[PDB]
Amino acid sequence: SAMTVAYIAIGSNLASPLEQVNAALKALGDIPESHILTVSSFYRTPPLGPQDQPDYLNAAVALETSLAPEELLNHTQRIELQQGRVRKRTLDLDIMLFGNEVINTERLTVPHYDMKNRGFMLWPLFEIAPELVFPDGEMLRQILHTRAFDKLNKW
Ligand SMILES: Nc1ncnc2c1ncn2[C@@H]1O[C@H](COP(=O)(O)OP(=O)(O)OP(=O)(O)O)[C@@H](O)[C@H]1O
Ligand SMILES: N#Cc1ccccc1CSc1nc2c(=O)nc(N)[nH]c2[nH]1
Ligand SMILES: [Ca+2]
Ligand SMILES: [Ca+2]
Ligand SMILES: [Ca+2]
Ligand SMILES: [Ca+2]
Repeated sequence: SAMTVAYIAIGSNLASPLEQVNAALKALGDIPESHILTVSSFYRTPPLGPQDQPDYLNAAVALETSLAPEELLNHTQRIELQQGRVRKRTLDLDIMLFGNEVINTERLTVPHYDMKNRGFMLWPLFEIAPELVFPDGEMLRQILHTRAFDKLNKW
C-alpha cells in the first residue's frame, strides 16, 4: 500500500526538554514502515494553560508511512509512555494530519480538532510544508496570512 505523509506535532515542557524531543525523533524514525521526511526547527513557546509551568519546546515532523492511522497512533502513544509520560508533561505527540484523511473515531480525530487555532502547530508546519492544503480545502498559507498569531522564537 501507498505511503501517506503524516504530520505530527511534538511538545515538551519539562524544565529541561531538548533530550525528550531528540529521543522522540529517534523513536519516530524507528517506527516500522515509516520514515521521517522532514523536521521543523525547534521553537520555544510560552505555556498556554492556567498553571505556572516551563516554556514548551514545540516542533513538527513529516513522517511518510504505510501504517494505518490508528496503528501510527499506537506507536506515538507507546513512545510517549516509554519516555515516561505519566497521567495525572514529558512528551506530547499529536497527529495533526494523516494525508488527506478525515478520521473521527473514539481514539482518533484527524485533522487535530484545534490545530487551526494554534500558532505553535501552524508555524512549524508551514516551515516543513508551506504548500499544504487541509482536507477541507483551506490553505495553510492563507490561514497564516489572515489570522493573528504571534511569531515563534527558536529554541
Ligand atoms: N490526532 C490525535 N493525535 C493524538 N491523539 C489523539 C488524536 N485524536 C484523538 N486522540 C486521543 O486523544 C487522547 C488524549 O490525549 P491527550 O491527553 O494527549 O490530549 P492533549 O494533547 O493534552 O490536548 P490537545 O488535544 O487539546 O492538544 C488520546 O488517548 C488519544 O486516543
Ligand atoms: N490549557 C490549554 C491549552 C491552551 C491552548 C492550546 C493548548 C492547550 C493544551 S496543553 C498545552 N500544550 C501546549 C504546547 O504544545 N505549547 C504551548 N505553548 N502551550 C501548550 N499548552
Ligand atoms: Ca496529545
Ligand atoms: Ca497536545
Ligand atoms: Ca484557543
Ligand atoms: Ca480540514
